[PDB]
Amino acid sequence: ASQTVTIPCHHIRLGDILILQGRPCQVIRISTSAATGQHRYLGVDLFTKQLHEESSFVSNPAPSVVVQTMLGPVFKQYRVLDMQDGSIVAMTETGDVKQNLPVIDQSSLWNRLQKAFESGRGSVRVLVVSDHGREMAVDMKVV
Repeated sequence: ASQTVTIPCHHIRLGDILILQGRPCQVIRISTSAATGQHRYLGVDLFTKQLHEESSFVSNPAPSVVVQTMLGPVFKQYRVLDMQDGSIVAMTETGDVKQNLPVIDQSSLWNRLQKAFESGRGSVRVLVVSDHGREMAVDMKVV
């Protein structure tokens, strides 16, 4: 399962990727539980596209400190060596080659990647989520 970071709930917005029920999910709705007052997150699984919901974790790490948090995935950043048929050849920081790295069909990433890739390949990075063995490019950056 994906490595994670803890995100304060005040810093979570629609479109952020959270772990919901153990699954990396794009947040599509943020609401407050009437029963508990806590934030509830409705999200779309990046891989399966199924809906998942999870409420915030309330913790009390110190006197008068009440924290509502969620987990987000730790993104990896890969270089793009080539693009072929909806997948890319990516390279990790240590030179490990991923031949068939899926690109998520989300927010026109493939077209944005293609565009950025045609006008300087070396500066194109993909942000990659790695869940339960599976990896996928879910965003891109230019260095």
